[PDB]
Amino acid sequence: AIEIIAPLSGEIVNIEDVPDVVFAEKIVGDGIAIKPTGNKMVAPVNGTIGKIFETNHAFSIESDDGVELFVHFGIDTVELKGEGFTRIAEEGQTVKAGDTVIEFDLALLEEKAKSTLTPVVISNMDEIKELNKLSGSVVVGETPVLRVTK
Amino acid sequence: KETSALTQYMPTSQSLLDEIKEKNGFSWYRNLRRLQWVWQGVDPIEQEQVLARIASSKHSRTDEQWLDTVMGYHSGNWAYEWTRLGMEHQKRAGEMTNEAASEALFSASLCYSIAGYPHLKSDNLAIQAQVLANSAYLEAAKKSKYIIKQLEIPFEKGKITAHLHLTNTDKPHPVVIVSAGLDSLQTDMWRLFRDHLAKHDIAMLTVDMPSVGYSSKYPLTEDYSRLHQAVLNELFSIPYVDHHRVGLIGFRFGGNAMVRLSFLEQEKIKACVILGAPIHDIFASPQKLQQMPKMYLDVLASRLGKSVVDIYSLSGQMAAWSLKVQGFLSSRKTKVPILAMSLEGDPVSPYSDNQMVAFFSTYGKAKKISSKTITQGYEQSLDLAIKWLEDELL
Repeated sequence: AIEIIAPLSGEIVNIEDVPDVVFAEKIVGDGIAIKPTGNKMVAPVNGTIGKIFETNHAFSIESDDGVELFVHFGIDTVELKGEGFTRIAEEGQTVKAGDTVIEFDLALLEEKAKSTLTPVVISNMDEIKELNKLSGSVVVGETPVLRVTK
Repeated sequence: KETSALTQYMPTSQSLLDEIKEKNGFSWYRNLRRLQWVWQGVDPIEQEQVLARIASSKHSRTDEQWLDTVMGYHSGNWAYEWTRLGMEHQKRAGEMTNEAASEALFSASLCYSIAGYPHLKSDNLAIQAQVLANSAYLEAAKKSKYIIKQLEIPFEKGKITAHLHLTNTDKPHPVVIVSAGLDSLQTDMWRLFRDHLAKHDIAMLTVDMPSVGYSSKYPLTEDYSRLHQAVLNELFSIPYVDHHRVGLIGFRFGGNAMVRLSFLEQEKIKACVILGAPIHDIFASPQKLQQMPKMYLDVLASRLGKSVVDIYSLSGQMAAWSLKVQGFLSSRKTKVPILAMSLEGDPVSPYSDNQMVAFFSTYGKAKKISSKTITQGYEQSLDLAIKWLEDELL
């Protein structure tokens, strides 16, 4: 039973409610999405940062347990070209849940992004035993959002 | 030049293009087919990662509204970033078992293909990307448990290239001749074989329509199903297939040609299945055609060998590509049973088109696949379509 800590503050929404088929259809993976209320994305677990997109709006992380996560700020946000995001951590970086990965300008984003809904999913669904989704309000680095059993 | 600026346009037409762009918005030149590419094998996260390398580049683009159009073969460029992902898969194939090595090569092959998409004849970057695609596909077959033969069939003082996928060379196998659309390569359907045809021991023989991929040296003329006919004739001399049990599957325009072939060779074809095929509607609609995204017009101009485009003039010609406007559909019906399908809403293929086709076909049924979970609502249909062909071929 591993707890997945909110990578950013906001209100939880079903992953299938995001305005994008690859996410909504759970193609990238399964989990939930968050309506952002804060200003930063942090590691949702203790482990290793995998990738960090060059537009700084998304990253992947592998927990030391073997669970692979993918956090993606908003939808279609890649077309903002990195505008509004600031990279803090780096690929391969060892981190503790709560560690800052990226910082973002929310005001700017709620204005320019097609949608601010942020998926946080397990990308290697085949390698996990079960996924439980939590709900409600969550605060970055504190409130867990999912519970996975590798 | 750069992909988006290869198709020479007339000043009068270049303006309508400008109008259409600032009208759709769209932050991309090319039509992104995220879902389609995932089904063909691309990792969904690597795909977003590539698009991020492309969108985040600050190198000069042909049109800044299309982060898709960086000029030059260096970081940021479409071909360049997809090729990078292709090499990565290919390089790491160098240290995997054999089943795993092949899958990494096939995936490498697909990236190379996307790298060249939409494959305009004048695109030199897309062309060598195509060479990488072919090569990677060859190497993947070597290390596969399956049999993939690259066949060469003499034709019009030249040769047709087709790929024969066999589960094994034990007993002869029913074969399905497969062809996709004008912006695809025949090698983009490995998954259709590995996860759907192979499972039933059905052989898959892919072919590129004239002017597309390996068949790009052949002009796209009135009879654009001639290549497929030529392949049909060669079947009787291929020991691995049951030339008496031949099926057809066609995607997009590929489907138009398959219906066609299904009228021209009724006696030598057991069943035909088409998906997202543009039968008549879109062809009977010049408003729509001259409205479509520039990528699609660039594609047509390329397949048709145009030297300079007049978007209005082209909209005209297209009326000919209609099967109703050609004759196949009107009075006589084909003995070949044809299953026509497409997604709810497909602008290019309305249920009304799978309608005509179903009509002029003995035992032919038109069944729509609706949007409710596009992904789920496809694998299902696609699996039905196969059981259907498994039946008609047996």
